[PDB]
Amino acid sequence: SFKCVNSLKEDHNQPLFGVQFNWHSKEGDPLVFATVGSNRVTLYECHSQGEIRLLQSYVDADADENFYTCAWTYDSNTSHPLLAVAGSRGIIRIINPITMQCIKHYVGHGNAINELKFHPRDPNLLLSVSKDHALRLWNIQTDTLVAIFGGVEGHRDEVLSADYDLLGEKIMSCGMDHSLKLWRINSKRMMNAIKESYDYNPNKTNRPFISQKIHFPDFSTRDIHRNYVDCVRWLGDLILSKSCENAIVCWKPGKMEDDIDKIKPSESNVTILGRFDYSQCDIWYMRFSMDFWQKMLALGNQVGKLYVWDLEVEDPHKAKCTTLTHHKCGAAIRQTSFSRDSSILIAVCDDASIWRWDR
Amino acid sequence: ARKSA
Repeated sequence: SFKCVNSLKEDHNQPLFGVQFNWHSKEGDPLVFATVGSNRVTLYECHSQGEIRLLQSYVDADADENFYTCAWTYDSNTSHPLLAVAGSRGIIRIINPITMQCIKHYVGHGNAINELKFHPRDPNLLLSVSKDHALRLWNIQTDTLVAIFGGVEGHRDEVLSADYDLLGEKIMSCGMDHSLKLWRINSKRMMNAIKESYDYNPNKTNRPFISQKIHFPDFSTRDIHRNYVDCVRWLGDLILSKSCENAIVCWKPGKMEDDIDKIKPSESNVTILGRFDYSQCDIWYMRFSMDFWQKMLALGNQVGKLYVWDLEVEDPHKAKCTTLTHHKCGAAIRQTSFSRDSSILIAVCDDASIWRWDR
Repeated sequence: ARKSA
C-alpha cells in the first residue's frame, strides 16, 4: 500500500526512459535515484514530506545522444557508488555520481544500447544489450570486453532486455525477435574468460584482450509471447517476462518437474505458471521492476496507471494486485524503481514527469 | 508495435 506524495517534471520535456534507486547507498545516507532521458542523467535525493531534492546532471556533449538506460554499481576498491548510462549512440559511460564526471566510456555495439545490468555478485561485470542483436559482457575494472553473445542462433533482431539469475551463473535475454534466450556464464570457458579478464593489464603485456564469441544459447523459446519481448527478470529458477500484449507471463524452460540446470539447448518445451494481465500497455519499451527482496513487482502503463503485484504467496498465479492512480498522472510510465528499504516507489513518464509514492 | 502512443 502506497500514496502519492509528490511529482515533478524535468525541463527537457522528452521521455524519461529509465529510473534506478542506488541500492548501494551507505547506512544513514539519504535515498538517491537517477533518471535518464533526453541527453542527460539526473540524480535526486528523497527527503521527508515528499521532498525530491534536485542534485546534479550529466549532459552528453552530443545533443543527438539519447540515454535509454542506467545501472548502479560501486568501485570494488573504494566502495564509492558509480553509475553506468547508455542509449542511442551505443556508448557506455561510467559516471562518478558525486561530481557527475564521466570517468571512462566503452564502445563496441553496432548501435543503440537498450539495457544495462550489473552482475549480482561482481560489481565489475556489466552486461549491455543492443540494437545490433548482441549482448556484451564488460569488465569495468580492467576495461575489457569479456564476451559477445550473438551469431545467427543468437537474437535475430534488437535485444531489448536481459537479466542475471540470483547467483550470476546465467543470463536470460529477450527482444524484438519475440524470443527469450538463456546464456550460461558458469561454463568452464566463461569462468576462465572472466578470470583472464581480471589478469589483463595492457601496460604489462603485448596482447589485446581476446573476447569470447558465444554464438549459441543454452536454451531458446519463441513460445511465450507473440510480439516484441521488452522486459525479463528471474524469480528464482522461474522467469517473468512481458511483451506489448498487456501481460507479464511467469514461466520456466522444460516441463514442470525439470531442473533449470539440467535443461539442454535442444529443449522444446516450456511451462506457464501464471500470467498477470493489465490494461493499456500496447507500446513497447515499458519495463517493470521488483523490490530488493523480490516480494513485489511494479509496472506502469501507457496512460499513467501503476500496477503493483504482491508475490509473497505460495505460487506465482496467486499474486495479489494493487493499483495506484493519480488524476494528474496521465502520461506513459516507462519504468519504476523501489528504494532498497522498499519505502518509496518512483515512476517516470514520457512527458518528463517523475512520481513519488511512499509506502 | 509502436514505441510511443
